[PDB]
Amino acid sequence: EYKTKVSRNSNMSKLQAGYLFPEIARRRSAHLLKYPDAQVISLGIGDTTEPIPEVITSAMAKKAHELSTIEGYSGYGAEQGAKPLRAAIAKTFYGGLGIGDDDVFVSDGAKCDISRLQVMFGSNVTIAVQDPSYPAYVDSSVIMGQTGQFNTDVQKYGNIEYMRCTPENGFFPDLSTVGRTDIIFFCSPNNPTGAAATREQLTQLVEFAKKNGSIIVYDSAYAMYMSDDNPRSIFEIPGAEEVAMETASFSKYAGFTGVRLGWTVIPKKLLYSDGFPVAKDFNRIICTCFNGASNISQAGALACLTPEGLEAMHKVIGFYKENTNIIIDTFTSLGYDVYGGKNAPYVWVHFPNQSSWDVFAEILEKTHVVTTPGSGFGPGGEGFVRVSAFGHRENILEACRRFKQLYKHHHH
Amino acid sequence: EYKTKVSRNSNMSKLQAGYLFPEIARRRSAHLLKYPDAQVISLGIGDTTEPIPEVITSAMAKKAHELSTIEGYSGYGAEQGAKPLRAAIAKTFYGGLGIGDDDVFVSDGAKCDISRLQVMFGSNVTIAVQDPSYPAYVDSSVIMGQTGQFNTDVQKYGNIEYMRCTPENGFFPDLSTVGRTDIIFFCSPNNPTGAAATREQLTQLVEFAKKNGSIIVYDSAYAMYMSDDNPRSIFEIPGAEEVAMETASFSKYAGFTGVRLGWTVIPKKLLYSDGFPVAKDFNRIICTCFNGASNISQAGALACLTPEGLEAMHKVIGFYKENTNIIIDTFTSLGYDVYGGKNAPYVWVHFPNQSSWDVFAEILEKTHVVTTPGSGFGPGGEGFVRVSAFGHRENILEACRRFKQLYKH
Repeated sequence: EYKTKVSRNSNMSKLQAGYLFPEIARRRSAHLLKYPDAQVISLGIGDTTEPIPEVITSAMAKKAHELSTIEGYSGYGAEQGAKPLRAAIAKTFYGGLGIGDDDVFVSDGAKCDISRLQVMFGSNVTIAVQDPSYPAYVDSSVIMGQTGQFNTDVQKYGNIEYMRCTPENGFFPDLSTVGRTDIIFFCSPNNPTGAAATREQLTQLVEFAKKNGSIIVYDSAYAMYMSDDNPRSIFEIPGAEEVAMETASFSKYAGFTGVRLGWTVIPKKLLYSDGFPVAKDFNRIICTCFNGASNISQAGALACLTPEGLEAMHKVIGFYKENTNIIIDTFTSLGYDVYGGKNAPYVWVHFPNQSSWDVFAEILEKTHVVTTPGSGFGPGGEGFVRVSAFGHRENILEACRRFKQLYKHHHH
Repeated sequence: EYKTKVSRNSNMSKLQAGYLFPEIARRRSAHLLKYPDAQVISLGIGDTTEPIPEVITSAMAKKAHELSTIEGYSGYGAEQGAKPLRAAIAKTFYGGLGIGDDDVFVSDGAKCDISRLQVMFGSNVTIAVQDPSYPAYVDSSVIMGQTGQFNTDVQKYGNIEYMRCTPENGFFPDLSTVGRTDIIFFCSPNNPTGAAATREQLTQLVEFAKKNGSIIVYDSAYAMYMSDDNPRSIFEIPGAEEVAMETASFSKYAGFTGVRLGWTVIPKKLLYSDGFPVAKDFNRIICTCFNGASNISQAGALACLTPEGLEAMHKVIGFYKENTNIIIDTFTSLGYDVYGGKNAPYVWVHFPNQSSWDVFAEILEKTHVVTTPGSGFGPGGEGFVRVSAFGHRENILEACRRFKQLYKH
């Protein structure tokens, strides 16, 4: 067969076999061949299941129709995002935090902006991540050339600082043990652990980054599930404006898909070592990778940031939080150590003395419930399984009675 | 003031000041400060002006409504695009060309598709581009670290193969003069010249890529404007399946902004030097950045690929082609060499012995019309201006009468 003489990107080659998302899809389909009649319940991926509130879809449909009229029509979009959306985001979520409308960069998605940020930072930065955390940070880092090879003895890529977050340290790293890196990806409430950093912890984090001359990329995607009295934004910490940016996903904030839209806030005081403002480079990257967020999505996002939209968001969030309580009580009554769930829509269940892939396989085999193995979120996730609260109420209740059948004889 | 210790990405430092889009933006804003009441007509950046046809927006609104119902509610897209959309694209645009549904990767957009491909290829490939061409190819290469610094004597980044396309060669390069690269970005119809490569020309391009062991990235964004009888897809050339992929933006194909949707076709027989299939790395990539193109955009796109949707598209395209002819006739009647306009919704006008930024500036100052300076499309663009045909008919007519009045005597 013919082959080009183009070398495969050696950073693609670095990636380990059996990435979380394609692996779960494999096992789930293998499972359905095995049990063609199984009623499978998915509590894997943070994948939301309830209809978009009508207030938002009406706004989107209205914008849709308007795009077929003259005066109601508009061509492309402002590349940083429509000014009214950037304004509404700055005021609704960052009012009093010293954030201007022009510090907010709107994108078509949040996972999209991890990527754009990684292209911007480039191949020669080093990164720290929570261990465990969402696998996209690590993966984007490998792909950009920021890492060494995977080491299968420690299950880590070389040159990434994995900051261990455990029950014994209250799921916040011991910073006195963390090596300096250029970038610190920090997600609060964290996926998968559900842990939300306290004000005192985020103060330590900002002080650490200041001393090390690092940039924190703070992912507040799940901040709307906060129940404990903890900061929702890194910019609530004085000094964060010299060392941090913040990224969030509308879909995760609103508790529903359909508004395909994220943002990144980069403050004026965040500077590279030569004094150049980081925001100017991000803006420059948006002028090559982008044209604008979709105007129908923008119309929905704008509808969200109103009394009626905030009320619909709160209600949806409240529904998933009651789903989480059902799951917590199920595992707690079964005798397990259950973490998270308070400030996020998933629970992080400790299964000590089994590999998380084995637990995942056993739960799927025996109950037809899909969960997510902890080791999918890095080596610090080994020992745990994440269970998502995203599903119809009936499905959550049915999954929990199946857990109860499965695990009844495990504990006393 | 405090600064972090993080070194700026030297690939960002490489980029020249005054990138096309930011620059026009600065100049347009400054013009409105100077003249708040100016009736500005924009014939700059390819951005469409007419209402999206009702057949498409109705489908989008219907999908929006359904997402509020239990029975209609879906959310996360298939990461490579929903199968029904992939199948409709493959059949509608690639039927008979040996392209399967699984060869089509649907994304939210085409400008970022260039970006995603370039992350996939990585920092160690070399590229060739048409000169002039749409500046995102070069820009994406610089950003990914594929290049040297910008050289001001030649107005080029180091290590990019700029393939000279001129009136004198019909805007197709002399491939015997083109150095070998890993990647060849090739746009037909070309933005900004409007030139559509012939079957014989694309045959030469495939043979060249085959002997060089290169990958062609063929950008067919404007192929629905083709009037001459030229291939619309690189895959019409036998053997392209071994050396080429194709990329396109739904907005450019359909002739209307609103369906924020693109695709890339990567055939099974396109392999890296170690035998690994390029499509597999693309797939792995879109499963780290992306999640899917919106359910609503996919519904609009699905609606375009029907008899009624194709009819609406054809109508909108025909409108813009008439806009183009008005512009061509205007500049021709004024005695300028005018290129393009036949196979694409813009015209490429030669302004000899003058800088394209100065011509742009003069036209904007005197007529309040925004054009695009040719030098924004690389050094081969110097001495030309592109004028877009996207606008209401009355705006095109008004712009042309300003041009005629300015340039008559």
